[PDB]
Amino acid sequence: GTENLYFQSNAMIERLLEIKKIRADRADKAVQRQEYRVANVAAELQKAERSVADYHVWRQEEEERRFAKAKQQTVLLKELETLRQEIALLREREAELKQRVAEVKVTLEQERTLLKQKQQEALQAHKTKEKFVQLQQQEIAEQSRQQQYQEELEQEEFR
Repeated sequence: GTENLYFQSNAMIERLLEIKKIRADRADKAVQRQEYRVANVAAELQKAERSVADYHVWRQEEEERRFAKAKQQTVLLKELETLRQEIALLREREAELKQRVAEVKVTLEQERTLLKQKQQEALQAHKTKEKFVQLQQQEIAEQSRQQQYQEELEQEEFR
């Protein structure tokens, strides 16, 4: 009947601790999911690089074929310019492909940066959980120390 405040103290603490454990798990899971996002973007990067590498080879060839046709045929002006536009389009497509790689690389350093923040939060969530684990052990130590002292006095009610 008070100190029955230790029954409350300990329940408030257990519940707080449970909340902090829950926040720590959530923090860990946020990391795991973030590791997935990183791996996923890296895979996309890998594909994007493969695409430019491949395209680049055709683009060079396709461009040389068109310069050759234009040189080795005294072709008329608008065909000469249709060939120059084809080249432009071929090059724009490569530019788009190189742009995608750049964009994905930025995305990847951004995901890695977020992973880093998530890890920082997970670490803090864990430091906080442990802190509440200690508070709990202390609260139980006090309650325990209290309960013993009473008992040592109760012995003076018998022998």
